[PDB]
Amino acid sequence: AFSAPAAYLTHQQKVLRLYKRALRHLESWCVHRDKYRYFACLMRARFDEHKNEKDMVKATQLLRQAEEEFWYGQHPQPYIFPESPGGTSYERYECYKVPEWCLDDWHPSEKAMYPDYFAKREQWKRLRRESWEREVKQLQEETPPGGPRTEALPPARKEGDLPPLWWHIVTRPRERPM
Amino acid sequence: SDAPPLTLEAIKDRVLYVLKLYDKIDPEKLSVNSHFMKDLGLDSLDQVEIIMAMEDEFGFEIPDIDAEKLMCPQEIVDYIADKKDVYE
Amino acid sequence: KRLFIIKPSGFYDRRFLKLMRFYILLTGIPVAIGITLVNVFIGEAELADIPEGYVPEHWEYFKHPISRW
Amino acid sequence: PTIRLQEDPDPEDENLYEKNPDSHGYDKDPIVDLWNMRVVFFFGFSIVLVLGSTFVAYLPDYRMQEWARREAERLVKYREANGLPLMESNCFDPNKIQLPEDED
Amino acid sequence: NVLQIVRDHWVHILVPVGFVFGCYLDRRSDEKLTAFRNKSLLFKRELRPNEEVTWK
Amino acid sequence: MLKIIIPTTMLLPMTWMSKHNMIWINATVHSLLISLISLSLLNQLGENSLNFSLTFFSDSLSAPLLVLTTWLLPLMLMASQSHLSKETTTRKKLYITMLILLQLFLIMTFTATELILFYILFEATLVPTLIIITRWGNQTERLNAGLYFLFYTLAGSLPLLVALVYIQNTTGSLNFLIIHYWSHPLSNSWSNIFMWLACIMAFMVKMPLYGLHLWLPKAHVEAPIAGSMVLAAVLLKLGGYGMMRITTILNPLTNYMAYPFLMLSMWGMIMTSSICLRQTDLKSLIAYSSVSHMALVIVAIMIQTPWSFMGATALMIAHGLTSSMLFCLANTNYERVHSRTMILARGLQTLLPLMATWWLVASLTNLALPPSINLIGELFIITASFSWSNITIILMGMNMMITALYSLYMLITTQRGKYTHHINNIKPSFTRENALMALHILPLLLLTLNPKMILGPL
Ligand SMILES: CCCCCCCCCCCCCCCCCC(=O)OC[C@H](COP(=O)([O-])OCC(O)COP(=O)([O-])OC[C@@H](COC(=O)CCCCCCCCCCCCCCCCC)OC(=O)CCCCCCCCCCCCCCCCC)OC(=O)CCCCCCCCCCCCCCCCC
Ligand SMILES: CCCCCCCCCCCCCCCCC[C@@H](O)O[C@H](CO[C@H](O)CCCCCCCCCCCCCCC)COP(=O)(O)OCC[N+](C)(C)C
Ligand SMILES: CCCCCCCCCCCCCCCCC[C@@H](O)O[C@H](CO[C@H](O)CCCCCCCCCCCCCCC)COP(=O)(O)OCC[N+](C)(C)C
Ligand SMILES: CCCCCCCCCCCC(=O)SCCNC(=O)CCNC(=O)[C@H](O)C(C)(C)COP(=O)(O)O
Repeated sequence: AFSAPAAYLTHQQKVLRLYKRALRHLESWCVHRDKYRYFACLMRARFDEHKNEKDMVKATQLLRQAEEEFWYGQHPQPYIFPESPGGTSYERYECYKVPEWCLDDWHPSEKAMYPDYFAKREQWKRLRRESWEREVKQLQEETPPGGPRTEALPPARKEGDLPPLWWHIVTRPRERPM
Repeated sequence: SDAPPLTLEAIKDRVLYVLKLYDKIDPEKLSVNSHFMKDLGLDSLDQVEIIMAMEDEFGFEIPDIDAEKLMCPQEIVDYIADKKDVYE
Repeated sequence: KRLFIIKPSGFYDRRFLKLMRFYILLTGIPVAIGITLVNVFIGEAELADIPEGYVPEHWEYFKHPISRW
Repeated sequence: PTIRLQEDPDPEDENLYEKNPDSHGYDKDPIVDLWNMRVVFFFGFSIVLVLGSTFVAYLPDYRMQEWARREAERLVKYREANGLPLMESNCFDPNKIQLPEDED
Repeated sequence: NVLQIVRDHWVHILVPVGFVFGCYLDRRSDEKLTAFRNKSLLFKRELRPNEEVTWK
Repeated sequence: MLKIIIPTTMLLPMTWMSKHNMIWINATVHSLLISLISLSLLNQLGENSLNFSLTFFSDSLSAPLLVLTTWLLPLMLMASQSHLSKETTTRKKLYITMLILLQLFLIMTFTATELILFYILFEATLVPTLIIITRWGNQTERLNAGLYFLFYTLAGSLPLLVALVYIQNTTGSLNFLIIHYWSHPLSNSWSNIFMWLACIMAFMVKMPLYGLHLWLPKAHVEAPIAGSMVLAAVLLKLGGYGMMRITTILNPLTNYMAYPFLMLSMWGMIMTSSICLRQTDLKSLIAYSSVSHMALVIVAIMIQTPWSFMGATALMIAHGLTSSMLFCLANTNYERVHSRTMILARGLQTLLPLMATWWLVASLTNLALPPSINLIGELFIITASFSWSNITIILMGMNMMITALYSLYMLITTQRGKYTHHINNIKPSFTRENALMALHILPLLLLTLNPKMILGPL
């Protein structure tokens, strides 16, 4: 969610992702801890049995067969962490998330409460206004002529710079806003 | 009320606690900056198992693209703190 | 610790609701009081036979005082 | 000129809350705005809504529902007293009707 | 000082005056349809010792 | 009933003599007063109509329509003054003049005693609507919309005119009372069939009937907000009122001339409800909703029973209020984001809670939640159709399932989910908009409290 994706996944990445998926589904099948540990050690042995195959074609064939076996033997109802995309609390608190710009529309009577908070907010807004043009200039310099090729962004490099395009990442609402 | 307000020290303590219960890592030789591959001499499968153990410890999932990059306990602690809005 | 909770401005909706309640009540409390006072102290008419030779007014063919008025 | 015509640029939209934080959304003039709000609320809710509902609720019975109920009560009482059928299938007296002479 | 007030708010009598004029014209229209006043078989009635017409 | 007509004609110079910054206040105040005066027409009899003069009369069918018209004028004024702020004083006065002239024409149309006077006023309503659409609409399509609005109407109404004058040469009168008392049956000949079609098609295209409805999405989408309000709430009901008036001379031909129109109405009600499920423009969805409800009204008028007539009257009133409210609700979002695409602005319940409550109530009345008068009209029509044929409950039933779906779909798309991140110009709701929503919705429930006022002469 945080890292910029690459153009493709490598063979090692696919093997590791299959290993994690297989272990998770095996834990879903093996509810008890000791049984899961036993069969997970067996699965790890089965995985590292073919770790030293120098023929890449045979390696991809083995990966293909393993993925077919996984799809046949997957748990139809695997365990999902409650806040994971399939969980029971996945987007539960999205209705409580309010963007910060709404605070600009508060009536002055509402802003009369919380004076110090709004003074700090004004300081942050001043910082963003002072940093924007330098961020844009740094992005203009660091970008190759044929446009960017990845979604990775550079850090700040100068004396008192800020990493470009930082406002909406830094001022995230919260994970439990209200 | 609900769960206490998790702090950075608690996160680091639990991460180190999980790591010292791993039989492939020497407890004394382990520090918060030790690299899994260079310092500790583990391979990628061990790193996947470590990430899964962290997920079980803290009750949430770390996506594969983010989990591949974590290489020392400090990165794990920082990722967990950033995810859970921990600042103290 | 106590944290600031970001919400949209609730001032204007509350103001509108208060204004609507005020005006509705401003005209509807006197109406309710008047209806109650009329009902208590000027009841409904009682049905009766038309006396011989009498031609009632049209509003005399209804029983509630407000309807008659 | 690489242009097609001389035109004004499309202007940004004005926020009524900027010059009047409590603006009611009726007019840019605060006093005219406030009085527009007041007249709308007084003549829409106070006068038409509540008083009109009260006027309609107490409208006199020109539909003659109660009159019809009382007439039906008298008719039922009389017919049940004398043993006549409550209602007749004919609403017009046949002695006032002249059927055609021949049906063949 | 009522000069400015009148010249600013004299447009507020047009609609009430129109309402009154419409009522008057409706009464005038009713005045032209009295050909069967107190003459229908259902409502024909003997006049009271004082009243002149049954309705206006 | 000049006590209602003359005050509107007085609204005209009152608007044209007002100070530049008092036009809206004066127009709104005196429009509300005229509505209060027109409230007295609801005192109706059980036997005949209120015959004011040789020219005007009031029935139990036209009085709620007049009340709705006079009540809709101030709401239109309130909804229009936001997007007309930059306009010049003369053009604002001209816009208000168009609205006033439309109200006057509608008021005289609903109370005319003769059919040719009714025809003249019912065509005269065309000019202000067309001017409003083509002069104050926002996009370039408005011009095309205007053309679609005009000719679709006139191609229906020009035959009717001919039929009308023909009838006056045969019976000697077009007075509605004389026409009703001296009614004679229509024989089964080709001439009578074409007379029936000439008498029916204009009202059919006004409803509109499915297949003749293409003008409506264009005209109701391209119009300004007041134009859409008056098009959906009142101008569609001209067809139903005219059909219920004209059917008194078409028996017993209707007994079999209604079949193609009944089939079109039922199947096209299903079709337009289905169309509402895949719509990217929020205004077009509301327009197709209007088409489905009017198909129900057409079925009710065509089967010609007392229960169907009561249901048709109730449904017309309820739909007018509900569709006007829905158009205003969509216009608030459009004025905020300047786009009619439904999925552009989402999660608006988080930003505007009271407006979300208004949305919920409007969508609840659209799906005819009991005991709303929407549901009363729909249920009366469904019961009458069941008496007409037991199989209709299938199609009607399907409609009831689809309506709710798309209705809730609309709500779920606009109010729920997460807000769009890049839209940062969503200001809090103004008092004017909340008051507009309340003045739409409160009369609906108040009418539920006393439903016999909108059930018609039957
Ligand atoms: C909040 C705003 C926010 C926005 C919201 C939107 C608002 C929109 C509003 C729009 C405008 C609306 C206007 C509509 C106009 C309609 C008015 C109307 O027609 O009135 C009708 C009706 C009056 O009818 P009526 O024709 O005038 O009466 C005919 C008779 O002549 C009369 O009979 P009577 O001779 O016996 O006299 C009775 C008299 C006196 O009766 C009594 O005194 C007896 C009562 C019992 C007392 C007995 C014991 C108590 C005393 C004992 C102790 C003291 C004595 C001993 C002392 C020592 C102590 C030991 O009382 C009355 O006169 C009736 C009350 C008057 C109410 C009028 C309503 C006007 C409202 C208009 C304003 C609208 C806005 C609302 C604002 C209003 C202010 C809040 O008023 C009622 O509502 C009555 C309802 C109460 C009946 C009981 C309820 C039965 C429940 C059954 C259902 C069960 C299901 C559960 C649901 C329950 C939920 C309720
Ligand atoms: C914001 C907070 C909301 C919740 C809080 C609310 C607090 C409580 C208030 C809610 C009250 C609950 C309503 C319960 C009903 C009680 C009133 C009821 O009994 O009165 C009805 C009366 O209601 C009225 O008749 C209906 C109102 C008329 C509607 C006209 C609306 C005004 C015109 C506005 C413009 C028109 C646009 C629509 C065009 C068609 C009954 O009529 P009826 O059974 O006979 O009475 C018999 C005795 N009489 C005849 C002597 C009087
Ligand atoms: C897109 C939607 C537009 C709006 C929809 C409008 C619907 C209009 C449809 C008209 C309904 C019926 C019209 C006439 C009634 C019967 C028609 C005919 O088919 O029935 C038979 C008629 O018999 C034959 O069919 C002769 C008619 C055949 C010629 C008509 C051309 C129809 C072909 C389809 C053309 C499409 C027309 C619509 C264009 C848009 C009945 O036999 P018969 O008892 O003897 O005739 C009754 C009349 N009598 C008693 C005087 C003799
Ligand atoms: C729920 C039940 C369904 C599950 C069934 C699953 C069945 C599959 C079991 C067998 C699958 C295999 O072994 S597939 C065998 C695949 N073998 C190879 O690719 C050889 C080349 N080696 C490498 O790529 C790396 O060493 C790598 C291995 C990635 C380690 O990564 P690191 O060292 O850099 O961390």
